[PDB]
Amino acid sequence: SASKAISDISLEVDRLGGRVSAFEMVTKKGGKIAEKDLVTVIELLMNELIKLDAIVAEGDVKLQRKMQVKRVQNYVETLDALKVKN
Ligand SMILES: [Cl-]
Repeated sequence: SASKAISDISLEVDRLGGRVSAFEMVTKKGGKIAEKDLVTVIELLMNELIKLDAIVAEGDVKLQRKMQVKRVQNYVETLDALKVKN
């Protein structure tokens, strides 16, 4: 069930996105993020990217898969930018 299996990865991406948001706030408020934590989250996101680089769908479901892929790419992009700065 494509649509379902993606909405599932989507739930994990929601949670990982929350961690990204937490890292951003810490940084915004003058705090420091452990490099170890940045790598942990980036790598959990890459695992979701791998899971989504294998879900076959058609029609609007294919669009949902690409949207989740875009979400992950954006978060990794945000995390890479933070790592430079942490
Ligand atoms: Cl697809």
